[PDB]
Amino acid sequence: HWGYGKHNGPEHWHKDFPIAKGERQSPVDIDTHTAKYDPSLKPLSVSYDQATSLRILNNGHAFNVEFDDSQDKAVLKGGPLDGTYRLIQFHFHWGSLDGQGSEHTVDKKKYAAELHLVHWNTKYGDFGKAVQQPDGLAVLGIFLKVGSAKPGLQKVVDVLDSIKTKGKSADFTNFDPRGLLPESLDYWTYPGSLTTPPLLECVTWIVLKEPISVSSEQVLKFRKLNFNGEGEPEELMVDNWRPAQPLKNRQIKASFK
Ligand SMILES: NS(=O)(=O)c1ccc(NCc2ccc(B(O)O)cc2)cc1
Ligand SMILES: NS(=O)(=O)c1ccc(NCc2ccc(B(O)O)cc2)cc1
Ligand SMILES: [Zn+2]
Repeated sequence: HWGYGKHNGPEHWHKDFPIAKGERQSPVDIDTHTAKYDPSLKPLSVSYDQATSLRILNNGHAFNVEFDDSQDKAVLKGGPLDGTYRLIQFHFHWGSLDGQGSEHTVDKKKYAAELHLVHWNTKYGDFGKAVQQPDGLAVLGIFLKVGSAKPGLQKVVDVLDSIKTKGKSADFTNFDPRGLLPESLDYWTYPGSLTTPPLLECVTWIVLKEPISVSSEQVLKFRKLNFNGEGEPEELMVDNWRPAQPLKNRQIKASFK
């Protein structure tokens, strides 16, 4: 019953998921002036050439584009990481208006949306085991601003009318997630959590500095999705973001000067 309404939204989550008030929760605000350049950080290595997308699912919170994670087909390495992390799914968080929607913020600025490419450390064997570990996941976060269309997003936008309501899924083969990346792979990183219940503290966050641009029309189509199931009262899927959480005993690291 958690969600994003007044009665079940982020300020309520702690009642069922007490780690919501934990020591390494996400998202956070990234203060660009107080992030520390870390010369030990390596370039990201994003290897998505053999990615195999399978399906797109409206899960009642967002939509997930799911991948075949039974082999190292689409992996993230390098950066702050000391293992190989398989891509399992990506999804977005977005607003009702262009002035909100991102989870992370930058000098307190919200973006219109945020893309999360979710990867799990292969040494743990499955995603469910990985989320139990302090280094189980690596989530690659990418901000979306509204301006020119993102060509590589359009295939996603166009299928959304077929997964309008909670529990719908559709085929989604042969999608190339490389078309969602910005040019630069400069990033910030810090230890954090899942941003939805169960809010587990298992994520090495890697947030790219350079946003991608999407069109107003693309993000308008995100906002036509529904949180509800078919045959239930229509609740638009908008404002499915958790606000910034206390930084606590963390300093964010920058890959760039
Ligand atoms: N956030 S949580 O602690 O898991 C939680 C919060 C609320 C509830 N139940 C009450 C509730 C559930 C859903 C909605 B709604 O607008 O769709 C409103 C009220 C159940 C669990
Ligand atoms: N928004 S986010 O921090 O990227 C993010 C939030 C939640 C999730 N996964 C949610 C979740 C957690 C555990 C299991 B399981 O199989 O035990 C399945 C799904 C994945 C990413
Ligand atoms: Zn997310």
